[PDB]
Amino acid sequence: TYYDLVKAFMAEIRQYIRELNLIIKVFREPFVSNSKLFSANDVENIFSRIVDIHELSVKLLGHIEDTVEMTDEGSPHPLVGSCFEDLAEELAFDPYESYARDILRPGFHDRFLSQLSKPGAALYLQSIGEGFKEAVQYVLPRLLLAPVYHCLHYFELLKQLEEKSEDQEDKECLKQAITALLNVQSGMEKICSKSLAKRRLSESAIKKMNEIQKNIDGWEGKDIGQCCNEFIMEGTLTRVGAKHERHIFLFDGLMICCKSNEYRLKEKFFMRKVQINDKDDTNEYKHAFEIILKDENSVIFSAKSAEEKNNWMAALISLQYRSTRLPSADVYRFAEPDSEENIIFEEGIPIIKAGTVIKLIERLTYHMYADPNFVRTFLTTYRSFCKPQELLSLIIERFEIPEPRFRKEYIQPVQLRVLNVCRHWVEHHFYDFERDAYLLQRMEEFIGTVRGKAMKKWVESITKIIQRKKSPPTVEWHISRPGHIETFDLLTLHPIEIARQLTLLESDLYRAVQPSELVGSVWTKEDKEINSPNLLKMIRHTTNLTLWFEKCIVETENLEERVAVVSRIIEILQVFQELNNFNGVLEVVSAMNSSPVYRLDHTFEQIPSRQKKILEEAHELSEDHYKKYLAKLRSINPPCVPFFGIYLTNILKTEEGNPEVLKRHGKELINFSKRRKVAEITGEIQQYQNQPYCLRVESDIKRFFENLNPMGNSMEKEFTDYLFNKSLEIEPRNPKPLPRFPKKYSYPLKSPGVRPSN
Repeated sequence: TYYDLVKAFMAEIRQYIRELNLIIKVFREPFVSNSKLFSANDVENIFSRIVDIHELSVKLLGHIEDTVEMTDEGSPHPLVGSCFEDLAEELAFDPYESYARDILRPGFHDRFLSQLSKPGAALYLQSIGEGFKEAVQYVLPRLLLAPVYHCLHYFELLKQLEEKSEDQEDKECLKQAITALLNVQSGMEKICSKSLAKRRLSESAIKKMNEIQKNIDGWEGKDIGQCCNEFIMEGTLTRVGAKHERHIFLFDGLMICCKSNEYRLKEKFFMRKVQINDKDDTNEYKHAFEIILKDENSVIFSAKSAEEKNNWMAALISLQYRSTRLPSADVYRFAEPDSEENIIFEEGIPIIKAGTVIKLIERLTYHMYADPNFVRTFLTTYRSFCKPQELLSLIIERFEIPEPRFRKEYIQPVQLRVLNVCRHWVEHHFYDFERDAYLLQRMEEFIGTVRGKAMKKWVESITKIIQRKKSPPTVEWHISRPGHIETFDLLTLHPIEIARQLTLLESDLYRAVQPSELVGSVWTKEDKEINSPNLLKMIRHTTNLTLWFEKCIVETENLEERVAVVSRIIEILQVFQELNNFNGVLEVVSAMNSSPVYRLDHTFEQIPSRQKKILEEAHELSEDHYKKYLAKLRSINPPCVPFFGIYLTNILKTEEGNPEVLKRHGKELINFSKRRKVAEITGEIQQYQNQPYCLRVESDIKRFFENLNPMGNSMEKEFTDYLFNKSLEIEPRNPKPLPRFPKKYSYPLKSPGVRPSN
């Protein structure tokens, strides 16, 4: 897919960038350092545009990285067409043609060697360190081809992306990049097709391991796979002293010397020892080198040509040496450095515990890294410590960065994060803008203030989201037919539909609670009916249902029917679990663990095993202080109805368990951290209020559960006592025999099941 190619490309350019670094910092720096031995041109004649190419590459990868991270679920794949088009339009790839021209010129290597053999050069290279002179002479010329391979692949990469793009605007950018690169491509094409160049490029261009050992007779020691990880070379060489030219397989861990008959093992050498170069000798051996093994006798090989010898030394020498800001004045910024008076972290990204709105927003738009999780949490819970209008102002103040240069690794990324926050805000929290027309205006004015010629094209995606913001399963039925309200009851309705409608009811109830009903533990004070009317309406429904389940069970005097009643309820619990309705889960669990229902041993006795496990699995969610429930909530994907109680206890305790004021030097400072902690819980609550249920509403069934009133006109205690005395009546204590009661229901008690029709 387009995305696979991009992932593959990112890994490739990262390895490549590392190779460019090696070339620049390790091989080139020593020539640059010895001004007396090498002039600017000498360096130029060997390394060409290597530095520009490195800069272009880091720039390319950087843009592609931001693009990917800023790619929301709204796109079929990150759109990198523009990353390439912006660069191609500025003729940024021209350095590659010049580079290829310098490196693939016919006389390159000869001139390269003369530079290594002129007075004092060889000695200077040796003084750099062990292996440098050998690496420079036999390995560097190969590495110097990397930019050519890399750029040639670009031409093919762009074509494939163009063909696979799932976005018309992205496709267009790619077509344009391809076009803008035609000159560079035909230019490099002419350079690379010439015979010598073509040979050079071809030169440096575990099923195999087992396939190779299987074709070698008289094997010794362990398998190739038991000491090698890759296959490097396969050629022919002559061992000075041996009778027949040996065929050789070179692995990172083994140089295997065979005799062709297909082959017979002759020498099995372990790669972990020195390799020395040898000058030609009248001894008929030319293009030779010496291999030195541990406590073993040296062996000398000879290749067919100097080109062959070069390929072997390149690989062999590489194997031997394989191991080898200033922001503004603070009086114009967020420049204040981190301290204990700024941010505190929780004891790869650092988790924040507390901090100033300034430092908080700084980390929300941090230059070092992107924090998509911190951005998701902040935009869900910030309204408790910052007002929407103040947030936009702080964001704008964060964007408009004043210069004191290196501000491409600070100004470019910070402005990026700021805009990704704006996108997330408008995308997942548009209610802030529907509620304040001026807030939207300031946002549209700010978006239209973006300067970057390239940034505008990227920011158009944000504008599109703004303009935008301006089939569910069949209703299941059982014994009761649609419209027959009178007949509605726990066993008459379909168990699946009961759980479905209770979930819709319970979801709406949950989504209606405002943070102004929670903040300040307001639902616990004397004016709770006034300040938290939605919260109480939700809790009262939960209570109402827990009680209705108990009443249904306990008032079903006949044991057979009661077992049937307890069974549907467990079934309803199962669908609640499927629908991720935790309020509804704890609703049933609570009824099951109530005093009147808990002790009905005769009832639970006849309840199937699978159902007992579903219930037990449910009860375990509460254990250890909801440890499992808290875990499961995190692990699921909405919609869902969380259990509200835990949030209530956490807000109340956070407010009552932490001071309202911190004292310092006799002065009274307001503990804001405490208020921030409340806002995070509030924020979490609001996040779960977004996603709606893909379920069809059944108005009549909904009205049935909305009008349930188990308690009637009785007070709590009078009713609770009635349930318990009913439990004792239907299942008296031990020594008292279990009486029989007449049937209550005149319809079949067989459940239609929990699996939907089709």
